[PDB]
Amino acid sequence: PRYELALILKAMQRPETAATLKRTIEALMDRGAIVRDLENLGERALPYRISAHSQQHNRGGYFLVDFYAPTAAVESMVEHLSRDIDVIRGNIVKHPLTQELKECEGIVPVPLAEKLYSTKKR
Amino acid sequence: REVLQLQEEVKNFITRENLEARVEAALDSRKNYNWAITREGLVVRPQR
Amino acid sequence: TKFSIYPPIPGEESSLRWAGKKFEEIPIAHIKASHNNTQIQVVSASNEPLAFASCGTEGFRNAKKGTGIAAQTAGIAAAARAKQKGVIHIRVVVKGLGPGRLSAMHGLIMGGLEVISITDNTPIPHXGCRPRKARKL
Amino acid sequence: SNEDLPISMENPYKEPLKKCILCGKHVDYKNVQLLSQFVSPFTGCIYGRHITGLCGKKQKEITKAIKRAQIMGFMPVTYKDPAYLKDPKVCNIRYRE
Amino acid sequence: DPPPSTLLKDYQNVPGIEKVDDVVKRLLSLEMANKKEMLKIKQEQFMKKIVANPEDTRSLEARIIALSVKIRSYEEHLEKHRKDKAHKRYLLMSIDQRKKMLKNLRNTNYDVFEKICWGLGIEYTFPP
Amino acid sequence: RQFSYLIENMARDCGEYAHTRYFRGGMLTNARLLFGPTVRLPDLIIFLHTLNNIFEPHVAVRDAAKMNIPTVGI
Amino acid sequence: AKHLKFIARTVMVQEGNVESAYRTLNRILTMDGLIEDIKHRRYYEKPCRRRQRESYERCRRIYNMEMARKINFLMRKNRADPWQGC
Amino acid sequence: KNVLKIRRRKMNHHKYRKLVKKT
Amino acid sequence: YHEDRIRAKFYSVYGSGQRAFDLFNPNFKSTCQRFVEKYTELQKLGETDEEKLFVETGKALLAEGVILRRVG
RNA sequence: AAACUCCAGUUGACACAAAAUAGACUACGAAAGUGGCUUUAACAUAUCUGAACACACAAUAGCUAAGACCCAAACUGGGAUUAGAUACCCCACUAUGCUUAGCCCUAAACCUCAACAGUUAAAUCAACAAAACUGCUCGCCAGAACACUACGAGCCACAGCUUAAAACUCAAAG
Ligand code: FES
Ligand SMILES: [K+]
Ligand SMILES: [Mg+2]
Ligand SMILES: [Mg+2]
Ligand SMILES: [Mg+2]
Ligand SMILES: [Mg+2]
Ligand SMILES: [Mg+2]
Ligand SMILES: [Mg+2]
Ligand SMILES: [Mg+2]
Ligand SMILES: [Mg+2]
Ligand SMILES: [Mg+2]
Ligand SMILES: [Mg+2]
Ligand SMILES: [Mg+2]
Ligand SMILES: [Mg+2]
Ligand SMILES: [Mg+2]
Ligand SMILES: [Mg+2]
Ligand SMILES: [Mg+2]
Ligand SMILES: [Mg+2]
Ligand SMILES: [Mg+2]
Repeated sequence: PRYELALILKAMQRPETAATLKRTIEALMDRGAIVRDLENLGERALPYRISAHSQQHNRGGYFLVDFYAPTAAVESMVEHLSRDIDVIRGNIVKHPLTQELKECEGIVPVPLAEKLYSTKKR
Repeated sequence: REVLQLQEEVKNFITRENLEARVEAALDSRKNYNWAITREGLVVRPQR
Repeated sequence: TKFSIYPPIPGEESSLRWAGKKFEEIPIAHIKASHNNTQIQVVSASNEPLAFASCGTEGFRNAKKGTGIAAQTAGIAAAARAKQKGVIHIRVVVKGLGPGRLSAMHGLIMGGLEVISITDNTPIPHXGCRPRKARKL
Repeated sequence: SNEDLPISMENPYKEPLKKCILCGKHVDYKNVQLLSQFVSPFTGCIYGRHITGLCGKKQKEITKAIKRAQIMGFMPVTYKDPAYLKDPKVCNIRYRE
Repeated sequence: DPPPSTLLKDYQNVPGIEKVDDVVKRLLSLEMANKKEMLKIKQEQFMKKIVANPEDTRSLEARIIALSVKIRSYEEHLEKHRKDKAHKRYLLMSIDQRKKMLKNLRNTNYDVFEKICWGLGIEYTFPP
Repeated sequence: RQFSYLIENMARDCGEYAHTRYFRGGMLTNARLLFGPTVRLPDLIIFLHTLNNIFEPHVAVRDAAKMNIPTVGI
Repeated sequence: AKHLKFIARTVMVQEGNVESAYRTLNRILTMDGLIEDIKHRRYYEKPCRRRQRESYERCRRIYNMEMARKINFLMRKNRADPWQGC
Repeated sequence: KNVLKIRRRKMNHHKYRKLVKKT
Repeated sequence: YHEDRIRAKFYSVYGSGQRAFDLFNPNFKSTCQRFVEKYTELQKLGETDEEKLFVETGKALLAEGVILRRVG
């Protein structure tokens, strides 16, 4: 199916960041993937201190990778990311654009519950 | 119709030949998914 | 400009300076308000111990330590040992819902120290370790 | 017979059903600027549908997105990002007074 | 087992899909789909092979074929998840509900009862 | 209470009676004790408001049917 | 621990008014639920007891929210008697 | 509803479990 | 009634005008009611669509001197 | 009081454990049960009822074997209280709670309200509770106690579970 790889790389120079992206995208194609796009969200400060591969990170580059791949290729790709030191954190999720949103009409009011107790004189 | 639309997009997919070029271009652009909303249900995208 | 209750962020420069110092350089007063005691420790921005005081170190014993008198007495003793080192403005960090949670803050004001901010660092786990069983008393 | 009799008709004056601010919009876990509009500036706690004003179907989407962005490295847990403190307030809660 | 290169049940019929790019044919195949799309094809084969009118799906014959494809799905899921007691109950009930279908079919149309038992490899066993 | 004055005047003008005040228990069923043994009860009762001030039927509606007095009501 | 310090549950003092700040801080924790959560986490509240309390707190909210809706609906009839004497 | 009918069964079971431990 | 659909739209497009109702007067005609009479009278002519028939009705009143301020 | 005082506080590093807020939502599952994140697989039946001759499941506790261990904690020890305290209160620590592979098969397993279909009118209706009824089917109960017992039989169960009586006694029990 269609997946999305939320990748958080390490704060590195451009020469090293390009080698990691290519190194990471070649691993997807080796597992039967069909890459579709490579979006960059920019380098920002992490919401919290992340510790990975005996390194304390405070900044990182956010990159997205939309691609198509079989179901059996996800688990094999999650292991590859773990070994890569440059990758601080990487997770795969089903692409949000392959989930049609049912049209909504509006809020339906709920009337108070009635006939919960017998109409007797207590 | 979906197949036809797909047959057009496949041209833009990354390939081993154009992999290096796409990486460099991505490092030059930026995608912004951040946008707020008001009480009137109106989107307010940041001016950046 | 206006006044905001949100503290200045280190990343963003601010115009609020206390005696020519930034919000980050201000020393910190860590208060641990327990149910039977109240410990106070003042430190600098570089985590350097300046003063330490507690209800026990001031002469109170057993149940008399879990009161607002012993907490205030400990705040005055910690504000007198830090004022000798050039401490005027501090950032309070309380941890716990004990009796001397507010009374200890008063003793710091009665020793010549000014409180610019108040931070709550009470430890709440998001689940964590299973506490002890309920009492029948 | 008579023509002044009423007719079997649906209410014309009935008003359209109300909608939440997010009705018809897509909630994504990368839009931290929108997700921070529904958390406490001080504790990072998620607000309820009686404060956010959202419907049940959309309040569940904001929650699942916040919990996903918090553990992925997009959003902080204990506090609200100071950068999004000056955003339009859509929640019905007043702390100071 | 349908090969992975097989196209989806929906896209095989559309015209013009015979001459398209190889990448577009690999995205519309069973390789880039989940387990439930391969079962929609397994059912299609049995209907043409066995049932006289594949189009009719509410007939007793088709229900047996639709249910026998689910039974095989549960056995492949239980071969890897032995401690999944939930799907082990759906299997034992599905085997009992198919037997109740084969009973009513053997009582109404014995000519087709033999065809289904042969096509699907089923052996009706009289209960003790 | 809004129309208590209007009704009391009408009864006086038409030479009839009115009871717009709090209805004490036994005005009809126990009348002989309250007033006297030779008292004469009404032959017709007219209810301009069948409810009391708590939105419940007036006790006279039930007490009149006990004493076999016909009632007219709005 | 891994988050930035002095950004959460932090309040600034206005004109050395510590009391007004502490009341504000203690009101933010109360509205968010931390205060009560910290008090129940002192001793372990077993599931059965925690399910009895949530059901008790939810039935009290309903009753307390419907009575107040009736008080504000009848507060209009708290005026003086317009038919004084009848 | 009282638990007087449960209290009779409570002692019966307790004395029986205590008698088996003895024999 | 059939004219309730007409009234619902008038109130949405224009809303109650400055003129205040006089419920005491039995033979009182409101600005909206006047709009209904014209709207229906023009329907007798043969127009079978609401949009055009609705638009033409407002123009007639403006010619008669009525004030029709739309919500916009 | 005892205990601790290679203790406490600030900061940094740091889990085979447990899963704030959302949840004022009321969803999933046959029930038990299920509320941190992601992915894979996946939630029987085109009439209903239907197995205490079978089959598959079944909280917690517990047994067997090998591991993990922050915290909690039966047992035990110590301190205190007490006429005594084998308890209520305080401290410490163990089985155990977790993982893996098997067994055990119980509960106030109770929403003490069976499944399918249907009704709101008439006598609505002992009382209380969560209003009163029709059709069909299965299961179950026939005074209290003896008895969640004895004998027999079956079971990886051996101080066990399931099924389950009688004699004597009472004129009440409920
Ligand atoms: S009302 Fe349509 S999505 Fe909330
Ligand atoms: K119960
Ligand atoms: Mg009672
Ligand atoms: Mg006994
Ligand atoms: Mg059945
Ligand atoms: Mg049964
Ligand atoms: Mg069990
Ligand atoms: Mg165990
Ligand atoms: Mg311990
Ligand atoms: Mg002892
Ligand atoms: Mg242990
Ligand atoms: Mg245990
Ligand atoms: Mg239960
Ligand atoms: Mg029962
Ligand atoms: Mg049944
Ligand atoms: Mg008996
Ligand atoms: Mg038992
Ligand atoms: Mg037995
Ligand atoms: Mg025996």
